[PDB]
Amino acid sequence: MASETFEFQAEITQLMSLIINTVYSNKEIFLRELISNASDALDKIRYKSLSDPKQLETEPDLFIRITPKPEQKVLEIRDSGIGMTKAELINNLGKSGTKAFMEALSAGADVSMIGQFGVGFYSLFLVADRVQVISKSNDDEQYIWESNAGGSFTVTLDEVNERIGRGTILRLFLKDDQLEYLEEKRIKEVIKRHSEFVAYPIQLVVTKEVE
Amino acid sequence: MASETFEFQAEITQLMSLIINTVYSNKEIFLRELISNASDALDKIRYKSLSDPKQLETEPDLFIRITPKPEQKVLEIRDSGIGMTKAELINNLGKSGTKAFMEALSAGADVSMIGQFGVGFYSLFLVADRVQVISKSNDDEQYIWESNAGGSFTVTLDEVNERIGRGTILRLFLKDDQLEYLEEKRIKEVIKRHSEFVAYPIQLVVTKEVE
Ligand SMILES: O=C1NCC/C=C/CCC[C@@H](C(=O)NCc2ccccc2)C(=O)Cc2c(Cl)c(O)cc(O)c21
Ligand SMILES: O=C1NCC/C=C/CCC[C@@H](C(=O)NCc2ccccc2)C(=O)Cc2c(Cl)c(O)cc(O)c21
Repeated sequence: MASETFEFQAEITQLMSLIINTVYSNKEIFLRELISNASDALDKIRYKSLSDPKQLETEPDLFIRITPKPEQKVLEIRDSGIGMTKAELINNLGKSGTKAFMEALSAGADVSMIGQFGVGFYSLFLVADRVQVISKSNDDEQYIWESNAGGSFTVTLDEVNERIGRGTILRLFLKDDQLEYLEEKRIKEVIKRHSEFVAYPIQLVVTKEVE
Repeated sequence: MASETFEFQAEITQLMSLIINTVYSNKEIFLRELISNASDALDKIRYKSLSDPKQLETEPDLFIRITPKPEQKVLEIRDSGIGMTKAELINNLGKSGTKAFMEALSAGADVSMIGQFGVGFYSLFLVADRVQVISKSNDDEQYIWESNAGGSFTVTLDEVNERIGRGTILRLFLKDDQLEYLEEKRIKEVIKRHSEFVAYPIQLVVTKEVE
């Protein structure tokens, strides 16, 4: 099952290198950005369902779900939002609040403004050196978008991951010095601090040994 | 991706109908049987690794993991044991401690003896009317074995489930009147009662809303 490869627009590669290498000390804000994007995608599928309730049937429950996978150094953020088709994955993450945000950064803006420029997605490279976006839109098959902060990304039909009824999984491959965010206490703390007003249940998946 | 279909040996179909329809009141013993089978598979991969440690590299951690999926009425029991190939799935579950166990039942034996006759796997039909066995052996690709208590089962190359490094997932589709076993308290209780001496960590995956 072959993967297709695509090149990032110049201003994206720049931003991503301008973030994976940063020594900025408030790295935890990535989670607010991802939760926000999730909330948005949920809003869209819900708004859409107003004039077509059948859209919900692929996944009746509207939720945000966070799943640490410590043994893999992975953190997953899932939502049952509207999702993205193959074309949307290729196009959407391929533009500029970018150049303008980079300019604000140069002038001393705090990285946390990133979401204001509509490019908060890339805040994930604060804690991760690699990401897979797994997405299922009602209008397409499930696909995997993958990037390692480099200049190119891949898109591949998904034949290896669990079936999403509908929506998106952000699978973050955390940096060796950020395993921090695999911990339940740490995670809940970050959520309480920046995501107080979310209209959708935020679920935490925790694995505990029975003793 | 086509599924292959196979017919059960006569004495298996019988046993399975002789269990899905039973009014036996101590249904919880299914979990002990499945945990035991898991422990066995872990023993085997560990014993095997004695003369070939590389066998462990597909999944270094040896564990039993229980994951309720309430919204799907599903309970999953996973282990990182030795797993089963396509041929093993077709053959292994296709024989008789069977006929002998059925005879013991007719005479008044308790269903809990089932494991003594080497057919404890089928105790799952006490709480489930459908099961998928998802398995990954180091020697084959990942496959799905599926049965609905009928006379035939299917085997299909797995292109829809999460990747198992190595081992087996029993995915139980619980009966409407047995959702019971999706609850953390209920589950831990059953484990403590019948699986005190398990050499491997038994993990429980619990999903909780952040509030
Ligand atoms: O699935 C998602 N969005 C719903 C469809 C609407 C998209 C509108 C524009 C925002 C969207 C986006 O930036 N997509 C481009 C993109 C494509 C591939 C990878 C990353 C980003 C977008 O936010 C994609 C997205 C992200 Cl980044 C997320 O963390 C969670 C999500 O549910 C989604
Ligand atoms: O993967 C498993 N076993 C390791 C390989 C050794 C098998 C030895 C014989 C027991 C085995 C078995 O009954 N297999 C036949 C079978 C084939 C297909 C579906 C169900 C059962 C067997 O117990 C398969 C098995 C079950 Cl049922 C389970 O609940 C958990 C498991 O890890 C395994």
